[PDB]
Amino acid sequence: KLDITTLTGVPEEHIKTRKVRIFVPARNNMQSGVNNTKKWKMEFDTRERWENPLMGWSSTADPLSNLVLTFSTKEDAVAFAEKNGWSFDVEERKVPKPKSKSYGANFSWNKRTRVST
Amino acid sequence: LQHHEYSTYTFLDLNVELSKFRMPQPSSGRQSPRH
Amino acid sequence: NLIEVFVDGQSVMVEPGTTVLQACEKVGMQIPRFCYHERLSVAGNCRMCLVEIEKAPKVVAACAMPVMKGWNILTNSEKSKKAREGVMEFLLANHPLDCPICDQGGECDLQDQSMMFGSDRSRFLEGKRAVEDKNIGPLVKTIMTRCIQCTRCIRFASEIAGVDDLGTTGRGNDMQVGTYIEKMFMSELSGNIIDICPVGALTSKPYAFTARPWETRKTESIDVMDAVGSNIVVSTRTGEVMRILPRMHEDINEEWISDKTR
Amino acid sequence: GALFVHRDTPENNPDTPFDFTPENYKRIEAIVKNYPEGHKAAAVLPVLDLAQRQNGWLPISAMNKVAEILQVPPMRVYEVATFYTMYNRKPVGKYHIQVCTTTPCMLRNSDSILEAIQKKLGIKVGETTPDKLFTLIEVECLGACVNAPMVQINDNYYEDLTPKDIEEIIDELKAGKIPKPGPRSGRFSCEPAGGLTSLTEPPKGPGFGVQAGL
Amino acid sequence: KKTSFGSLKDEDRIFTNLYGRHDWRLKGAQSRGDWYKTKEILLKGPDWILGEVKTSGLRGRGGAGFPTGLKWSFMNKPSDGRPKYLVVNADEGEPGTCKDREIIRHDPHKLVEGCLVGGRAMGARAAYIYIRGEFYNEASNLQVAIREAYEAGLIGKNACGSGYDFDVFVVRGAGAYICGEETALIESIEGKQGKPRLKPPFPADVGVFGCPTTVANVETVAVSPTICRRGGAWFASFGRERNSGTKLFNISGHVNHPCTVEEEMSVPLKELIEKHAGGVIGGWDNLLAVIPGGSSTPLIPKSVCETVLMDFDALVQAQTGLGTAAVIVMDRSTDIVKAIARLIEFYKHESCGQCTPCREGVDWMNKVMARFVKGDARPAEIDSLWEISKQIEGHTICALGDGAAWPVQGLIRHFRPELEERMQQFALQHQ
Ligand SMILES: Cc1cc2nc3c(=O)[nH]c(=O)nc-3n(C[C@H](O)[C@H](O)[C@H](O)COP(=O)(O)O)c2cc1C
Ligand code: SF4
Ligand code: SF4
Ligand code: SF4
Ligand code: FES
Ligand code: FES
Repeated sequence: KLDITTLTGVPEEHIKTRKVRIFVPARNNMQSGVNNTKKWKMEFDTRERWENPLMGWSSTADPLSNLVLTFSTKEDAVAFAEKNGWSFDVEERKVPKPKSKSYGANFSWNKRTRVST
Repeated sequence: LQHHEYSTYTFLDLNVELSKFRMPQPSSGRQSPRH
Repeated sequence: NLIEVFVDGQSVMVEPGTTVLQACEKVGMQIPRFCYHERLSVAGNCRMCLVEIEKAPKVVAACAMPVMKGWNILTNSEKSKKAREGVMEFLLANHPLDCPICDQGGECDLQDQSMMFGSDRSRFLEGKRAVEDKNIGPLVKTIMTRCIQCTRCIRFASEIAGVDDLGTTGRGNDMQVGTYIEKMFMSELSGNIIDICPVGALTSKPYAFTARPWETRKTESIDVMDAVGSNIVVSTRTGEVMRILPRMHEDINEEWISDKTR
Repeated sequence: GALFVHRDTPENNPDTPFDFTPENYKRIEAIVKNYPEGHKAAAVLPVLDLAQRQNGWLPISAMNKVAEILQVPPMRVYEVATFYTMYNRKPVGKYHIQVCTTTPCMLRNSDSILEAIQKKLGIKVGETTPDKLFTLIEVECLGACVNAPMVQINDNYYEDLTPKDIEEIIDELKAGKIPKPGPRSGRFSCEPAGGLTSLTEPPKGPGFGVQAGL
Repeated sequence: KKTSFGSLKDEDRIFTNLYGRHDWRLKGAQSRGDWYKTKEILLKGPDWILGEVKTSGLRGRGGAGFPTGLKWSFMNKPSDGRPKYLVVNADEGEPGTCKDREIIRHDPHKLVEGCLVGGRAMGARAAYIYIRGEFYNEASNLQVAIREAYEAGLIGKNACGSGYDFDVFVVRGAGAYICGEETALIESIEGKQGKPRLKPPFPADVGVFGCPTTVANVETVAVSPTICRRGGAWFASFGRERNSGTKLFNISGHVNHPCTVEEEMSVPLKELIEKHAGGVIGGWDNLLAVIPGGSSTPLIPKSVCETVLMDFDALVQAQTGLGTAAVIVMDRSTDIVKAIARLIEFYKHESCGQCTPCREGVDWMNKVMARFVKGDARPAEIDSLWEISKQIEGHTICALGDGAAWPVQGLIRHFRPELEERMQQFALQHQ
């Protein structure tokens, strides 16, 4: 029942009207590396972005647009969200299921796994 | 000295002759791996 | 019947037939790779997976070597690091200096693995090779000069897509990937070769030159084009959608999305 | 220097007419009988050799026909055609002069034979005579390194060659006469030039030194 | 117990018709002792044949020289329902190697009876003899001999009346040196590109058509019937321990009488060159950097050549290999750099390309060696090339990469001063 909301100084609109997403970032499918999928991340909900009339740069009014936090475990992120009074959605970690790989299978005598090239 | 006179299809024709002596081939059980 | 093997002295129990690379994953070590995709078949051509097993004179490819009981996998031994440096040098000997203009720039496995397991300078004092570009369709922009013959595209097309139109022509350093004829690679999962390609040899034509990886903000979402419900990552920069990338969900879509979704 | 991509041309378009003769079809059937059922893709190499022998070179239509007959994807046939050197993906001369320029043959002054062939034919290596009867190509070890120099023609080995010998053989081929394959010097085989230092005695015969317990 | 080998009588020569003077047909082979009591050998059993091979101490003639008996005994396990095959490697792709050509051309029935004996030993239904495509006439001769054996019933159903069904198929290559590799050979027979597989799945367990298959060099298969008939101890008598047998030797290069001769293993290299090859051109003084066992094996300078013995372990001590037993001889009037660079160019033209070390490093070595023969390089490029070769060796999935690295290492180790002299001379020329 810890509540730091009064002490944080965050204005009430972002405390109440923002949904924070707790998740482990998925691997960038362009790369096979997995080092960026080992820590939980807290990200706020996306808001409106509009073009500046003068230059066309994207302007925002969301202070927490770029705020992202790293947490070792899901429970730590949940506790931080609760202590800060942010509504939170938790996406369970997705792990690659174990696979059975056999280089011999590429030359099966009767199975369809034989590779044409 | 026999090798001096061999045609283009000599090897394949010899294979055709040998086809009769060949024993039955073993089968994977499927027409093709793609099958 | 789990057997006991050691990775850098740490005991890990793996089922028989497990590859050395998979045990290294079990202990958390990600063996560097360029030709191994878990979805695809094992090929053993990248040679970056060469790791040293204790008391074994010859390094072995982690992707293609089933583990044996009692083996100790030295993933950071001097032999392993030297093999990695040599393989990286051979890969980069002919690779073109296209990083600034290559769309893969910033998300290139070749770049990152060179920064992490390769030398910081080049001893290649000769001319590099150049390969004529092949046209495989209106979706995949092709620069074959950057190809490393990892054979991921070929194996993917053969196994997942099921279209046996991509293959390797020639032998030696002149070996080239791609249709020997002017055929177009048409399939639902054709765009996935862009994702599967480690290098920017095969890249997205609509996405070409538009944006760089670090700029993009990634939002995880679900596709609506089909009722499959494939998980996707919507990459947006400055409030504009730049590209759609697959997101892994083993139950629904392993790592692929349809061309329409992409 | 040959490219490994196919650019469609009027001579080498997919509609170029090629089909196996019925005798060649029977030969193909015998070939397929050799390999086990369910692995008829093993016949790609001999059938491609048969097609090249029938046509003299392999057009794309021939590769497609081989793929259709053996029920294999055409890309596999293209890979086989490109990978192996013996297959000719371009039209070649009546007689294909293949000069072994590897180190063993090189030591036996193979370059002299090569230069003699160039001068007599008038074509540099990798070119075809305007008469389209002779194509000169250098190759690697052909297996007759001991009898070097050695140049191969369509299927015959003319080994232990001298520039005069190669010029004479080219003249015979031009006249339409078929030279006898083999060492054009005194020797008949891998035999020592001066005389047999081994196997001088007659063969021992059956039952010689046979282990008693058999 | 004999401390000096090198003299072999015609009686103990296995390849009696090596030079082809006698008839190569079935009548000639039977007159020369081939196909004699083969029925008894087959009826004796697979174990006795394998034990005879093991007692013979035969080492593989392809170049790797693994113990033949154990290599074949790997196949002795009971069948799982899949067929078993024996593949005779007749690629003859190693530069300088011509022994298998003579074997197939002039004594084909030897190879056929060897195939029957080995397939009985391996429990193989059939044998495929993969012959280099350029060897068309030899392939036709082998086919003729196979036809004759089929007519006589020596092969086929109830082969030699032994109740064993065996077939020999001749498959012709399409001009690739790499096909000589056992896994590359298996793939080539399977109809794909002749690109060697990975070793972990061994050929014994998975081979041609995904079935148990053993690959043996033509000489290794051909000597099997004579080893069985004469006895394993007979083969063991010739040569040193662990190097037993009589090995065909191909002497080429700067020799007065290039020839292929059969002699006992461990024969002194000087004795083989002077006795049979007619001696080095210009005398033994003109000797420079004999290639002991074909291109793959590193060169040995003249000084080592004086006292070296031509056997596996001894030449390994000489930092070289017996290899295919092909002896290539260079006189002092030879650019050793040019010869080695031409060999590396051969390796470049014959690489598959699948393995990145081979695909890129072999071309890199070829370009560097070309610059070397030109002399257009700095001295440290020697060390750089050595390190490149070391990277290639032991990493390539195939052994062609090591086969390419070894010549470079030998050339550096034994002739670095020539390389440095040529570089200095080039620099002086261009100023
Ligand atoms: C690149 C390469 C080329 C080879 N070429 C041949 C060859 O032409 N003939 C041959 O018998 N073995 C060749 N081999 C050796 C074979 O791979 C295999 O070791 C041999 O056939 C085994 O014969 P053995 O049982 O007598 O040792 C080659 C090996 C490599 C790596
Ligand atoms: S694909 Fe090649 S050129 Fe493009 S970023 Fe990666 S390393 Fe650089
Ligand atoms: S094009 Fe890309 S995926 Fe295909 S082999 Fe080359 S690097 Fe691999
Ligand atoms: S080492 Fe070279 S020739 Fe051997 S399999 Fe690898 S790429 Fe092919
Ligand atoms: S990708 Fe692992 S050995 Fe090449
Ligand atoms: S070196 Fe000429 S045939 Fe091999």
